[PDB]
Amino acid sequence: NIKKNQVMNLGPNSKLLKEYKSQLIELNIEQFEAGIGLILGDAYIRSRDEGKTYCMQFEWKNKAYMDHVCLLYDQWVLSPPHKKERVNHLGNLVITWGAQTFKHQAFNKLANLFIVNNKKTIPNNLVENYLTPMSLAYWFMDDGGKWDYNKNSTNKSIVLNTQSFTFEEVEYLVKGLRNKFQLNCYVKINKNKPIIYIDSMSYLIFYNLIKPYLIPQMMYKLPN
DNA sequence: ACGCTAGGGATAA
DNA sequence: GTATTACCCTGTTAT
DNA sequence: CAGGGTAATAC
DNA sequence: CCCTAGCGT
Ligand SMILES: [Mn+2]
Ligand SMILES: [Mn+2]
Ligand SMILES: [Mn+2]
Ligand SMILES: [Mn+2]
Repeated sequence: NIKKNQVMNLGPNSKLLKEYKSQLIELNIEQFEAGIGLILGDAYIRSRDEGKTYCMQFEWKNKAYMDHVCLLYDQWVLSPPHKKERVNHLGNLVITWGAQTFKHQAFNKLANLFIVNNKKTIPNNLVENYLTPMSLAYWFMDDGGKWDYNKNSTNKSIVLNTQSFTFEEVEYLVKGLRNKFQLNCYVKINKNKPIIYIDSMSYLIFYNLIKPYLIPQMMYKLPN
């Protein structure tokens, strides 16, 4: 039998590796529900071969979140993360962390929910049928945020920065959240692209939904 | 003075 | 030589 | 967030 | 995602 131990160094196309993968069949219901959220948020899910198999690319600033995600995809990630030191068009140094799963036929069940055009997409009823509270957490940790950023703000209102999507797509996400969790929310706008504003009248309900799953280094994102 | 938005910047995707 | 593919790399901007 | 490129096995 | 200049109490 094969352990990640003995494959995590071998060349990409190596037979031992490819046999490693053939043991894994699907994604445990944690890795799956988290990925609905990670993909709504900050994760790249890509297919270099026409959808026969997808992988997941990661990039974040927060080495703790990065480390935590990797520990959740323990089986699917082979290497600890590659610190990326980049220089932007203003001579400024930016420090991110990067990583990736290997491709596997198991990541399609995720992919086919979003990727159509070869472009990330939201289908109707996605939230009803798959989004769960654990999903909602990683969505928040990735793209979520304050409405009111002035300190001394007693405001408890939350925004989910969905500017990647079409207004029609984001509208469907909203109907879902509204029906399925009973959150008082609704779409606003920012740079002419949609965001989901959750009214503070439900930061009770939204918080108790995502507090079970929220990692510590990501607590600086909430209100107070 | 001080709570609130919407406009907009420099990353953190 | 072709096929393959995880790790990196940069392009680029909506977050 | 999204694509490109290559070095490392396998044939 | 986050900050902040400006209107409105
Ligand atoms: Mn996003
Ligand atoms: Mn994020
Ligand atoms: Mn994001
Ligand atoms: Mn983006």
